[PDB]
Amino acid sequence: QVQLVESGGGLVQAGGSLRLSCAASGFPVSRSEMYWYRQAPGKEREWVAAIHSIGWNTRYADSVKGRFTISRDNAKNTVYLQMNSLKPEDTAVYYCNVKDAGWFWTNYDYWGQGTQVTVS
Amino acid sequence: SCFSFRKLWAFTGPGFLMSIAYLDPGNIESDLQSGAVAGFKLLWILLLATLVGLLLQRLAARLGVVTGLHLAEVCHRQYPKVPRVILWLMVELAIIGSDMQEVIGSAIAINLLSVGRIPLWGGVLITIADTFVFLFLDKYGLRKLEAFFGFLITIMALTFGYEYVTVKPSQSQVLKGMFVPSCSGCRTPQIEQAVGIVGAVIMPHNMYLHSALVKSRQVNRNNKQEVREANKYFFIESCIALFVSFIINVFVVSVFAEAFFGKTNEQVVEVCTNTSSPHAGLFPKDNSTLAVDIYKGGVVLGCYFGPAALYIWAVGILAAGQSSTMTGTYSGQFVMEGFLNLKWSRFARVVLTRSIAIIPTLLVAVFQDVEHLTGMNDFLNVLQSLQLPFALIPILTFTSLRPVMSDFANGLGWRIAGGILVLIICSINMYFVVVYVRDLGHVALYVVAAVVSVAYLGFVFYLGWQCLIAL
Repeated sequence: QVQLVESGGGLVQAGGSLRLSCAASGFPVSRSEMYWYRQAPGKEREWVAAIHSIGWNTRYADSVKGRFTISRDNAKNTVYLQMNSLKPEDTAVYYCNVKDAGWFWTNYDYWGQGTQVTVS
Repeated sequence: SCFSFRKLWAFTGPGFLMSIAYLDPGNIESDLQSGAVAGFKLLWILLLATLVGLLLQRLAARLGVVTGLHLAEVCHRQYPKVPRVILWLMVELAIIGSDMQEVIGSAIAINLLSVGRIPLWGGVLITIADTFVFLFLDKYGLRKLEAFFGFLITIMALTFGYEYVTVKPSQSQVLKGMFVPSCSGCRTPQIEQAVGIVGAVIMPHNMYLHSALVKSRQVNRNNKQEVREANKYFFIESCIALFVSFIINVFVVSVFAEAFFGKTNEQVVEVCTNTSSPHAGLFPKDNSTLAVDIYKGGVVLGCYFGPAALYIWAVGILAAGQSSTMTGTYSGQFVMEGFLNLKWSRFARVVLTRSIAIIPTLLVAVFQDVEHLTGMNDFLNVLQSLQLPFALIPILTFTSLRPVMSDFANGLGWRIAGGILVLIICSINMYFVVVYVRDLGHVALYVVAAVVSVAYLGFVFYLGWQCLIAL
């Protein structure tokens, strides 16, 4: 039932800007935490940022603070990233993940389809 | 006899006043915040706060029935003179604090009900009739008031039950929120609201009410068969009364989290224009989040579900305002009776509390606007939060010593549970006090703030040390 589609892939020169979107349906994403990932080629998946939305707080990783911004539209049931000043190390497969606790002691992870972003 | 409805009925009455004592407008506002800040996720803490509060109530009932003196009177006989009086003023500040957020609650209710015709300061001056009422009861001296509490609960449940039916929230979310504690990705402000709710639930002076109310009932202290049954039935009455209050509290949280969670200001403005309610310009036109208070929350609720819901919400707040006042004077009358042994009628207590409370509240209403008027509720909420523990250390410190409780002392697990609880609440307060000090960062204004913080920590640590010897 959980569905996530990422839109906003492509080629952008270093120092550019672009906006990525995760569109999801089948569940009330407004009430659930939203996490964001990137898988660089040859490296492991890494925690970028997440809008837990328990207080609309936004948390960023160390290599992300001050460079990328996040937003969400629960009316469209979608989440937006605005990335500015893209550096060549930002090259990675970008993925959208929902952490539904299941109201149990174990969580379940659902990933999107994956969009590739290139920086020169 | 394991249990009997006949004995229940014969030993009821403390629950009626206790129930309404748990739904002051501060608690409704506290439950209001989770409806639009954290949604259903932060609902389990409400059950934890009530469950701990009920466990504290049983200790108040134990102390009240084991020895005839209530907890205030036994406080006069235990601590030295300086700790007694300084604690006396500390608990008093809660009553003025409790009465302060009530008059904001009542004044806001008048303003919404009067479609803005009666001004804000009109609402602040409209609660003087409450003082006039208390004088009239004192002249008549009914002194029963049980029907007032029963009716007041009845209108509260009917009003908020209508809200729950009208909203029709998903029972899956509230069940999943209440019975499965989950709270992730939160920073200091979020836990600040979390400690605000638990502080708002466990009001410090409710221990004095139960101790005094239990003392009113007659029971042979020397004979052990009467005290055990009286303790059991009083505890079961507290369980029923607390369950009803918590059910009403979960009604409000579920109402405000179903439809007012994650809604931007544009959407609520759009529906307000569609309904054509005049109260529409309050919400600014921007992408930012929604902030809720008693004034704003009632307005958007009225916009979304007709003026009928707004008026019922306004009536419900007024019932909360009356409940907080009635438990306010009852608390104040008993503590002054016990601590320094001063006999004052209820009219004296309400006059003292109300006259002190309205002095700043009317002034800020004249100077600052309504948004800052509910902004002051934040200051009262946090002030009540730091002084929340003052209902914890005294109750077990006194219901732990063998000479005072005879051989009805708490079991070992209760002592260790209280010791863990007081350490947890001490650590939380010391964690928060240093953060609040760092917020200002002045040269001498930080000095007076540091002096106050030093004094409060010293008082708290001394009480904690006294508890450790007691345990």
